[PDB]
Amino acid sequence: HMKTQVAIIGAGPSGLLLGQLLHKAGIDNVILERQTPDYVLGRIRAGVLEQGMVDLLREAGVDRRMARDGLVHEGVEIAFAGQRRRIDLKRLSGGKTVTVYGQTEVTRDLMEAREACGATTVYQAAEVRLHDLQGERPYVTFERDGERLRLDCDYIAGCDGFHGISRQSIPAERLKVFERVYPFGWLGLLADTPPVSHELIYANHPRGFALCSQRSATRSRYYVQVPLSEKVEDWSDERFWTELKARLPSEVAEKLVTGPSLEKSIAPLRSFVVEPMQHGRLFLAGDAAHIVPPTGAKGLNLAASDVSTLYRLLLKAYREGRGELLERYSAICLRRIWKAERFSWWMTSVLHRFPDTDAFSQRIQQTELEYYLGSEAGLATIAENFVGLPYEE
Amino acid sequence: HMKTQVAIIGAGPSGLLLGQLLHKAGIDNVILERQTPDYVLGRIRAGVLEQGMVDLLREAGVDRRMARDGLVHEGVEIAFAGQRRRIDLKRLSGGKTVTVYGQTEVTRDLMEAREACGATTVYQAAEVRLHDLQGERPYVTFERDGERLRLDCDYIAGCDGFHGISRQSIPAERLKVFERVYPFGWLGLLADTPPVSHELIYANHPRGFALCSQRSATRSRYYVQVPLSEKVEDWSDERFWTELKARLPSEVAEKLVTGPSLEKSIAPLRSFVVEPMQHGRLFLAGDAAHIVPPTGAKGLNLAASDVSTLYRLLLKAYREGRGELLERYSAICLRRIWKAERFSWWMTSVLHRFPDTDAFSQRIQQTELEYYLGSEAGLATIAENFVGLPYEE
Ligand SMILES: Cc1cc2nc3c(=O)[nH]c(=O)nc-3n(C[C@H](O)[C@H](O)[C@H](O)COP(=O)(O)OP(=O)(O)OC[C@H]3O[C@@H](n4cnc5c(N)ncnc54)[C@H](O)[C@@H]3O)c2cc1C
Ligand SMILES: Cc1cc2nc3c(=O)[nH]c(=O)nc-3n(C[C@H](O)[C@H](O)[C@H](O)COP(=O)(O)OP(=O)(O)OC[C@H]3O[C@@H](n4cnc5c(N)ncnc54)[C@H](O)[C@@H]3O)c2cc1C
Ligand SMILES: [Br-]
Ligand SMILES: [Br-]
Ligand SMILES: [Br-]
Ligand SMILES: [Br-]
Repeated sequence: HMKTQVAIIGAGPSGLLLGQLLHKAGIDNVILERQTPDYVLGRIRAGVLEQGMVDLLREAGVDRRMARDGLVHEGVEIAFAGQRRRIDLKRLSGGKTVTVYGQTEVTRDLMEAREACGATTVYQAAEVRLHDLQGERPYVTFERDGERLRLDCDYIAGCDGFHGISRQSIPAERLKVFERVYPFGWLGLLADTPPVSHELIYANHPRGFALCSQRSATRSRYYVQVPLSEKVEDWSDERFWTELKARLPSEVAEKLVTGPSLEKSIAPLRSFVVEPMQHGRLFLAGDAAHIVPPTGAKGLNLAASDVSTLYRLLLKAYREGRGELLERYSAICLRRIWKAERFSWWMTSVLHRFPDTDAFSQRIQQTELEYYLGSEAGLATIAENFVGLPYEE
Repeated sequence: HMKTQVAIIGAGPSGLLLGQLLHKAGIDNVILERQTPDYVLGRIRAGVLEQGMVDLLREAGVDRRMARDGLVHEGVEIAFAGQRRRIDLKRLSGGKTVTVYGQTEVTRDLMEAREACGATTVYQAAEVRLHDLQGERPYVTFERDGERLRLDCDYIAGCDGFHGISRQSIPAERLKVFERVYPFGWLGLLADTPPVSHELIYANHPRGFALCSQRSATRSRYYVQVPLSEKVEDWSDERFWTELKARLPSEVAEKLVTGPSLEKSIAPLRSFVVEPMQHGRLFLAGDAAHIVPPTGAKGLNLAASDVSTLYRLLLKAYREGRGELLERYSAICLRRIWKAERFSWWMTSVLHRFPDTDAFSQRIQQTELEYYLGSEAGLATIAENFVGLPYEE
């Protein structure tokens, strides 16, 4: 059998960041990933990092490229009802910012650091199964070139995202699920074009939501809301750019640099929370435990807060012999998760066009934007949520 | 024919306050009321006045009794999820308060002042009809002891509440209606008992909403949410008090002084806005134009802001010959109306038990309370809304 201290299922950002923090702390860990390295690196996903995530990447020793290439944002724009309003995040949050740096780059940075350090990752780990979670000697089985291997461990971190095995390794009756599926998705287009703005632009347009985001001075990420029936094959680059422009202020659409896509995909929008987030020696983190609609840019940032919490409780278990504190993992994480889920639901509700909206709902949506963007107190609630609420001790 | 400057339909608080402000300004006005004086005075309704309304009553010359008998509140309590949280309105609003003084007392105070001044009110004015609204010589017809009379005027103020004739005197195609009907009502009980708290208590309880309010040191007003099917005849005083106690913190229920009811009634909850709020020489004010669910305590307070605006535009029309400014009435009023409607909808949404709520909605409701009551910025948004946003110039 292989033997480690912490088995990690998934080499996405949750599992890589947990693994790097544990490795540097001298806690033995093994990542098992079903896909190949290139497959994982193909996923586009996050653009917007909270300071908590930036700081955890620095703590993991992986922040050199982010420090050169990351973009610090002090504000964000909401466009609605023919108005353009800047939220001064840095003023209204009491001096906090967010950092733009692609999830593909964070993942690459972690993968290069894990390889450099000589820590253990098994890619193409097929048919992962989890065993004996309520014992002192849990273990993982998997297949590698069709040979069945066993990994003995003390603890398992389920970092295997929404359709991982880890959440399905807990008896359903021990969990409560809280879910909302939104009646639209985001059509996303990544292009090697200069961004149309130095800051993000969220647009609530009568034709539907649009977002102007970015990865660098030379790479942009745009989205438009589409119905759930839509197929990415029916959206040429040309059709995408024409619809995006239709949804933006004419002075923004006029200056937009267009170009052929590097990636196009439709992402469903979902809110999902499980409670609790652990079972015996198994702890769930990131998308294995919870999903947010991307309007709030919180999923990778909540994976970061889960991993930080699990990392600090594991430090207590191994360095101080205080393994009983791991009982608190779910309660700590879920306080932060629910407030980020609330903010993500609010952003989704106020910025999108919903089918079968009545006249009162339309006016309430517009009034929500008018009040929140016209009040110092309202603007402060958006800013503190956008930069992220503090990590709990 | 009778002849006046401003015909006022309705001797509720909107029409009485407008009439008293105009009378004192030397603008001739006549109130036509379908009901008798005692009928109007029988309605219990509002407890909570914004400073804007307190100040308009002082401006109308009617504030002596309110000044002796009104109670100034600096805070309010929200009870939810076994927690009790005080909102410090005075701190968080930058020093504003609200005043508790019953609508029956405001109405009585205005009626006594109008009688003392010898201004014109016709009670039991039957079959009010409005004529020639797009001319220079609009008029009103009505019946008094079965005789049909005519009142000539320059302008008509429709202050005749939700089922008045005035909103039905405008062609439907000239109006847009924004409505929401909530799937519950408030069972209210007024009693000559000392209030259980010096401040209001809003309770979100698993059995449903409850509110502890007051009229004086010796008179209290309590509410519980009931389904729309409920009949006031099935709710004895005893049944009311038992359910109210079931919905309150045990330390509050233990100290509650109960007693026989002075009034019990079930009020439906509705959000309603018409746009615009005028047609030719006809201006709608208060419940004739808009309704809010009482969770926000805004209906009488928005009648006050409509009347203030109409009064100031009428001063410009008569004193300065600037009648064209009356064109702005609806736009001014509707900015304030929509933000109060938004806050009333929010309070209603976060404090009540809704039928057929799913698990995500229940957790989002609880998280909304946790976030808003645990953030300085969140608490500031509740406080500034509860005291009322500023009246527009
Ligand atoms: C359009 C979009 C935009 C977003 N923007 C942002 C943003 O700006 N900010 C933000 O904070 N978040 C954002 N997110 C959210 C963020 O990308 C996710 O929350 C993040 O990918 C979660 O990381 P994770 O490591 O928990 O899960 P994943 O990234 O899903 O990684 C899980 C890994 O587990 C592996 N795995 C699965 N099952 C098994 C198995 N049985 N055995 C072994 N391995 C397995 C998978 O192959 C995968 O590599 C966005 C997402 C989308 C789709
Ligand atoms: C349970 C409850 C609690 C509330 N609490 C508060 C609170 O704390 N704070 C707050 O701000 N508001 C509160 N309100 C709202 C407030 O009571 C109303 O907004 C207020 O009554 C509106 O005054 P109004 O003069 O516009 O209309 P009304 O009070 O309805 O007066 C209209 C008048 O017009 C007359 N009329 C009707 N039709 C005709 C006709 N055809 N011809 C002639 N006369 C006619 C009626 O008989 C009536 O006297 C509450 C209401 C309820 C039900
Ligand atoms: Br990316
Ligand atoms: Br997200
Ligand atoms: Br009253
Ligand atoms: Br009200």
